[PDB]
Amino acid sequence: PMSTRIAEATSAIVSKHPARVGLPPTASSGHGYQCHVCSAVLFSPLDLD
Amino acid sequence: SMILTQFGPFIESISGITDQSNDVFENAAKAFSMFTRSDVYKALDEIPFSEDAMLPIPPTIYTKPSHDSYYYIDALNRVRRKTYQGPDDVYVPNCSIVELLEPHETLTSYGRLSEAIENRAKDGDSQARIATTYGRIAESQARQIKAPLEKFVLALLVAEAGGSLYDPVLQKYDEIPGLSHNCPLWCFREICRHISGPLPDRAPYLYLSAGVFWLMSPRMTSAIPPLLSDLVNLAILQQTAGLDPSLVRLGVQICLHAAASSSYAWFILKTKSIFPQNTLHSMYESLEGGYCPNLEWLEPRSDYKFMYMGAMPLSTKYARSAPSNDKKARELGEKYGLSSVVSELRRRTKTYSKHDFTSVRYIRDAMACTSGIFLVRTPTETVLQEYTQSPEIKVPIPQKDWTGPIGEIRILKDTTSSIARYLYRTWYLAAARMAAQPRTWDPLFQAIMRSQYVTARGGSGATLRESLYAINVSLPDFKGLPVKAATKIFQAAQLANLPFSHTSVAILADTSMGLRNQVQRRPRSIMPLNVPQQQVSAPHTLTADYINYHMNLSTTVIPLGVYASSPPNQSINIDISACDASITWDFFLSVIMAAIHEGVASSSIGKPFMGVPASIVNDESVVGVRAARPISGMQNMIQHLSKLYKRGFSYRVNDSFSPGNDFTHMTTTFPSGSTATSTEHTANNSTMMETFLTVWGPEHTDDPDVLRLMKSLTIQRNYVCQGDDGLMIIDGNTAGKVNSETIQKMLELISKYGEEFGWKYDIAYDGTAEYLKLYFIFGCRIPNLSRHPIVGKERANSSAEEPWPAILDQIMGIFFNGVHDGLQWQRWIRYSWALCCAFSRQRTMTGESVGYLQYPMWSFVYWGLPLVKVFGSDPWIFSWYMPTGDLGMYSWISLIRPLMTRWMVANGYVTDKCSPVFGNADYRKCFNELKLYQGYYMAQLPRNPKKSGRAAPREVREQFTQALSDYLMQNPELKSRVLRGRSEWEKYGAGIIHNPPSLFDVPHKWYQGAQEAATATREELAEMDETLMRARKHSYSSFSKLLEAYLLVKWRMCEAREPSVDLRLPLCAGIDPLNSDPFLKMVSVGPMLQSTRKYFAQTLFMAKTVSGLDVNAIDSALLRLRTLGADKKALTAQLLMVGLQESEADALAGKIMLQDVNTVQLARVVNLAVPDTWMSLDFDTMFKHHVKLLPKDGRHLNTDIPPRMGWLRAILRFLGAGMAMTATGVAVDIYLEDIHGGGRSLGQRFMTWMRQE
Repeated sequence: PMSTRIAEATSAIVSKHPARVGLPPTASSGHGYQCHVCSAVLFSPLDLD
Repeated sequence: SMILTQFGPFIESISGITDQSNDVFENAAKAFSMFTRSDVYKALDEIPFSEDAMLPIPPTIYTKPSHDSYYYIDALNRVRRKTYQGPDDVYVPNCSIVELLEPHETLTSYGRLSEAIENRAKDGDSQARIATTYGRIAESQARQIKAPLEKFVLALLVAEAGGSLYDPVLQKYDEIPGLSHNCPLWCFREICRHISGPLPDRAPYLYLSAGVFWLMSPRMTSAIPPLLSDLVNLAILQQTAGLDPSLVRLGVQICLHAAASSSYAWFILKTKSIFPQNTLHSMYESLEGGYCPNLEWLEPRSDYKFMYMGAMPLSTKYARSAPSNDKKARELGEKYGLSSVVSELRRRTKTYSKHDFTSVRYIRDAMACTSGIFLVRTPTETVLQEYTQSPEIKVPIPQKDWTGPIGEIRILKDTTSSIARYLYRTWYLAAARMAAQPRTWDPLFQAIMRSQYVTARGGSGATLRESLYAINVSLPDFKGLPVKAATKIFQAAQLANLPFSHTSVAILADTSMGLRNQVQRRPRSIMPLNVPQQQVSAPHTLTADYINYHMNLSTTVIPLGVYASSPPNQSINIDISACDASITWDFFLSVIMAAIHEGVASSSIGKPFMGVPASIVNDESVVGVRAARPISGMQNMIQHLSKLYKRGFSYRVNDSFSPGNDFTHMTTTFPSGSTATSTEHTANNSTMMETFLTVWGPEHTDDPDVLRLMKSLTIQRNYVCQGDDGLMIIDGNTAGKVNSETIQKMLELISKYGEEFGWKYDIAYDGTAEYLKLYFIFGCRIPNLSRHPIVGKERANSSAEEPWPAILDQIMGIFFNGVHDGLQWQRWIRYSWALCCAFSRQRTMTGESVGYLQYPMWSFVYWGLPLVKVFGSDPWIFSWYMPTGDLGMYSWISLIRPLMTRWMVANGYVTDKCSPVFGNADYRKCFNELKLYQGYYMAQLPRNPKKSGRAAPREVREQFTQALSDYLMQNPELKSRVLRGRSEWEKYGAGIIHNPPSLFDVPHKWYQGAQEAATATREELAEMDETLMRARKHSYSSFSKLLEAYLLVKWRMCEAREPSVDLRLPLCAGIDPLNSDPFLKMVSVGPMLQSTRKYFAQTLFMAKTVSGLDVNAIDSALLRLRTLGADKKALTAQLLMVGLQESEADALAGKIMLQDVNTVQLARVVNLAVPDTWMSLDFDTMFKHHVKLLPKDGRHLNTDIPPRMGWLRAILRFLGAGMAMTATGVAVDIYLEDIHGGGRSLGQRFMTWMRQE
């Protein structure tokens, strides 16, 4: 149905997962997993890209 | 699979799979043309279907009686239809077409009528006349189609069989169903299979410019082409807009029951309010939430300037307090045997209670699933139906309340209990302070208004010249000139030397009938008037324009309806049925002429108007005595208009469809085509609503509720009207929605106001809003898709049609119509590719050679076709918001230029000259191999070129031009000003522009515009054909000078802009995350929130900005002279071509230099224009705030501009805006990467371009 189609459309475009619970951010658990040239950690969805 | 065999590569050339080369596009065009109708329907029979498309079809459509009992003959020898179900029952029936035909010579089973019927009809055989009327009206009903319908179906096939489509925003394939689910395709091919039967041909008719031919099976009905057109309409609009299959089954059920009826078009006219009434007019019974806009119509109540306050959550007190919709809708469903479809709609409309994208989408689907035919009937039936009506003036003015007459016009006593005193007072005061301003007394304004009624399909020039023959004057015939007999310019030219009292008789001639057709409405009939009565009808439209701009100042778009439908506010849609049959002399035009006679009478004593002298009449107005007082030129024109509107109008009637039925008769309807039409109608609506709200309200009610309402509801705050439609703005109070019962008491009182003195207010209180047929619910626009049908074209005349080089342009118009509404873009653009390539090749019949006329794709890409996947890029790479020209061309080429260069060094075309734009790669070999240049330059070739070309005699044209200039003059002071300016120009301004726009090229331009309706056939068409051929064979060097000047500019994008509106609000229907690209542009950029008539009128540099010669050329030439040196006296000479008075023209030419103009001004310098797609969006925001120079890297010394000639800043904003927006995704801000030459050298190149014209 159209209603579930619009629901999955909105959840595809906006409702991506990481809501960023407030940690002391650690080196071995970062959002930038490996910055593919420099090979480090960057913690942030706009930082790694 | 058959189209898969011929379109192995091409179907995924345009579905974002393989790269789009040119050669496969032309292979596709070869396979498109080399093709036939049996191949159409065997391709249709090839596909199966999946048990939701199928429905039973009754055989009662086909076996039909004869048309012998349907028509009869008038006592005055006119063929007229016999009615069966009401006086609306006058149309084409679907019956008995088989036996009125003679089979074609070189064809087998198709053909046209036998001619001996028309021999007997020209002899006067009655049944032969009935037969030829029926045959030619069926010919006309089948004439209404643009192209062969089969090619539209084949474009559907070649687009659709590519399958699912990936979305780069949603990273998914679509979930629309494919071919095997549509009731229109399966039912369409079922109809064609059964009608053709076992006969060897299959297509039930063929479209042809010479005329449609019919198939001879005995079961053939005449109204099968509009049924097939509705089938192919719904067939497109499913798979190009994402309709659900169920409502399409509903709509085709309506269409099949329509073709099964007595007559098709009558049932279509009476059925047209099922989809709105059961879905739109009953929606949101009990909601629970949602998000509505928050607007504010600001404090200047004529600004049309909106500050959008943001989103606002809904609540359950915003339920539908509009009254019930059970009774009349279920009676309509019962009346035509369609209770099932109404029961289904009233079922499913109840099931929605959330104002989101789904509900407004469903309303969009309901709006789309109605029919889209054009109602065609006999012209005599129109002019004997609607022009035979008189208004119902139940309370007329008593005869004791008028004075003794003054000339022909009695004057109202002011102690009159009738309502028309207030109308008298308004037009009186308006005429007084209209004649008080000296802006009416500019003789240049006189020349403007004399040139103003050179428009609007001027006709009856024949009847003008024989009435002028009857009143005994010598007459220049101007022998040997091509178009001129059918021109209004000849009407003006014959009376360029004539006294007014020698022409005052000649305003009594009759009036030609020009016909149009409408979507789901009766065929409107425009009419012109001849030039002396259009000339004498001036002060009427003077005071009408005064009311509409100063006094009530209501209007002459979109967020008007967004403000009106916003939930605490409430709207009332008010129309009139048949406005023009109401303005008669009985109640209106007597009072109108009296008040316009007396309002000027204080200021007018001895003033003469152009053309007309003074006079004198007597009066009984001082009833104890009688005297005679002199009459001024305003009052003279009103005295001449008085007998014309008092008398009634004579209308000639001549059709091409019934054999020789010519007649004139009296009709008391104000004409639809005049200068004084729409403005007067608006003024009358505004004044009647004012009289309502002033006196007639509290004079006729009881409770304090509705009067306490209407005290605070004046016309300066709450009413807008344009001709037919009017609109309430009911302000939501602090308690929210106004109580409904007061409003229903009020609207039945408005209906009383209509019935008691000759009106009929079609009042529609529904909780929603329409305005200029634009629907708005809770601040959300509904794109109606009925009123832009793809297939139909209005051809009310059987005159033969223009050949191939413009049907492609109407395909472009179909594309832009699909753009401006919320259509699924993955499946709209690819179908547009299908149509676009389907109308490429032509197969001429020129002498000695079989020529093939081929456009490349690149002409269309110049005209704004968004490329899918080019040079190995990503699919669906940029949007269709490209400006259709060099700007958008530049935008998408410079988005992908380094990827282009990598594709260039692939299949290596290398030459060591390091170009600044492509480096080591060349361009001249490949772009000619790809014929990028060929299509790119073919796009600027003029289409459908008709020319005079015959070398007419020069002396008779020269005296024609002199007579035209005599018509242009009334004061030789105009001539003095413009000849003085010509002297100044030949001193200074001449030379460096190569083309001055003037006012004496304007007779030459009027002749050139008059010579564009000769519809000559052979020679210039052959010249255009060889022009295309020699354009095709010619190999090219580089791009345009504009484009080469642009290609030095680079840019840089980063930081997508902050959001403009909340995405959780449904802004418009058909746009959402599912329709990702245009919705995301709407959210990122923001809607326009302006009327844009006001905003783009702020752009035009001249104040009144009208001359009759495209004032954009005036302002652009002025700014070109401004930037190209040119001391002030040359600027004054360019303005003295217009010749305002030379003192303020000298002042304006002094002003233009030092003032920094708007950004949009300098577009016209470089011949840039805002394309049509952008005015839904707010553009000025991202021009003056986001595209910018001095990038975030800093300053660069190549990103510099010299202090003189800072006109470049506007064009840098334009080009940066185009590059920022043509790509898909958020309209990211854009920063200036360097321009490779410096601003000095770059603007010097623009100087060298503007050295020529």
